[PDB]
Amino acid sequence: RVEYVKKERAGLRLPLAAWVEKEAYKPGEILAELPEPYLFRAEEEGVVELKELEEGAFLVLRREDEPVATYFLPVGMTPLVVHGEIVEKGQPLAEAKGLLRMPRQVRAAQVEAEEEGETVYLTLFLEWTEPKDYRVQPHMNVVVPEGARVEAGDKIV
Amino acid sequence: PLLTLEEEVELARKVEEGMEAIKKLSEITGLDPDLIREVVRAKILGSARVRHIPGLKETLDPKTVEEIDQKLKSLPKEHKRYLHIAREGEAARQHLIEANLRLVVSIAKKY
DNA sequence: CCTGCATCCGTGAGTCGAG
DNA sequence: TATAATGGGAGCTGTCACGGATGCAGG
Repeated sequence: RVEYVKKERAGLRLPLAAWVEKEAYKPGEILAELPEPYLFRAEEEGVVELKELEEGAFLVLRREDEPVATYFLPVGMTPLVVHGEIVEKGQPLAEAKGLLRMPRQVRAAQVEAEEEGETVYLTLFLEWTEPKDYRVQPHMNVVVPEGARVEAGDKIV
Repeated sequence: PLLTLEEEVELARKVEEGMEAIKKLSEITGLDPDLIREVVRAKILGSARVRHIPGLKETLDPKTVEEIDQKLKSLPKEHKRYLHIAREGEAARQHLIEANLRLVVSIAKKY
């Protein structure tokens, strides 16, 4: 099982009062508390790429190929869209209910917050790990030990 | 006990890579491949077995196996790797021979 | 543990002749 | 020098009596 380290940048917009203000967010730590269901709307137009994790997900919006948007969906927010779907500015991408928090897999290193109206658009720098399994036949052998860090191009088996 | 396929493959691999490592150490130190092989084997088997080999150009006493072992250990790290490779190669060889001994019985029972 | 009896193991079992 | 093969096989049976050592239950 190779856990691949990935660090990206994704925005999330929330009601201003509901947000619990913190410099950074530990995995599982409460991101906010909602008095009432809040739909998280699309701020850009394009096709949707939904990348789902063990818990929580990523919405990558794009026109042509190059991504025009990257949104992060934390725990407690149920996605309202499918993969490969057309969305326009203002239509709900997902639905957040009650208390929402960070996934146990991913951690937010730094948070850039912006005041706009009654909301705040958080720019998250997120770090997580995506696992990939490799089946080993009896005729092969593992050249790497337990918990050993490998870079790109390095031989495992 | 009898080997599982993975163990068979593993031992064979260790043996082959061990021989390759011996050729490598021969290319490095400049000694006889047979000499190096018999020194590695001497260290793997134990202190119990050291005996003059008809093939070697020199008498192999523990004194000489220690001289050669000391000339092998004093090599640079990346070169010293092949020593360990060869050692585990010989151990794997012993284990491999000892593992398949039943086959010899079942073959010789027909003769 | 020291003595005594039960048990196992090895050792023997005529000479010469003829085949 | 390359499918894979992975713990044997016959046994000799109806003598007899000894010395010495070895072992076990009993006083």
